[PDB]
Amino acid sequence: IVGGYTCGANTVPYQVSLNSGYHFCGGSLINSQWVVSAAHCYKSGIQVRLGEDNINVVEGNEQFISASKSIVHPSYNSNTLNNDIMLIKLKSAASLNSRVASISLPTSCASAGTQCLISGWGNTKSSGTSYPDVLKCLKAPILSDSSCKSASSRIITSNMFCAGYLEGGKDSCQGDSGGPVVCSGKLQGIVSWGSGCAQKNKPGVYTKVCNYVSWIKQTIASN
Ligand SMILES: COC(=O)[C@H](Cc1cccc(C(=N)N)c1)NC(=O)CNS(=O)(=O)c1ccc(C)cc1
Ligand SMILES: [Ca+2]
Repeated sequence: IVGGYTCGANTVPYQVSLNSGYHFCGGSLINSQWVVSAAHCYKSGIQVRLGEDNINVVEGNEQFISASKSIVHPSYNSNTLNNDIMLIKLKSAASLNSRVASISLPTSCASAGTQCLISGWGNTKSSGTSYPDVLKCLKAPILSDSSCKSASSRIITSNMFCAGYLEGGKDSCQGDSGGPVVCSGKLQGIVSWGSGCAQKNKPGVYTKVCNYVSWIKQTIASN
């Protein structure tokens, strides 16, 4: 997260860290046994870490649970990042409490101009590298498709939306992938991609979760 602020320990209870010996992506707890993340974060031997703030210090509220199954969207295209969403099932159900809680799926798509909360342990510099140990937060509005279908160099399908600032300076970044974008109290997006970080006229692109609710519900009901 570039240009954000320190969230504060466990203030984003649904945020998860995907660990394969080190933190490599974020995710969101949607219920006691399922996590939603980005398909491009797929990897074998994933351990889900809940109740995290400082990912390098055991603080007492963590829950480490291995993944038993990973399901990448059936139409994921790794070249265009279309349908960049994946479901991860935990080997055992997490214990939900004040510091570990699920985030609700949307019933309608968020409107342009709506302010959202993006969080993650990703790079905090637009130029160079510096990874934080504690969770960072960013307030960012959803931009009109017009505002980036002309700003984005790659293809922006109807399964993505842009959020951020055209002036640059504030944006999600490497290591934030798979993380949540929450607007109106529901999970509206997944950190997917962008051109560099916090670059002018290059806002972040996010997976539009509202278009995947049917698939998510059907999958979790049968797995
Ligand atoms: C990979 O290194 C990076 O600095 C960022 C990471 C990132 C991830 C998720 C969201 C954002 C964001 N800005 N909101 C940034 N991505 C890039 O810079 C990728 N752009 S790219 O133009 O470098 C590119 C595009 C396609 C391929 C195969 C490889 C590289
Ligand atoms: Ca910790």
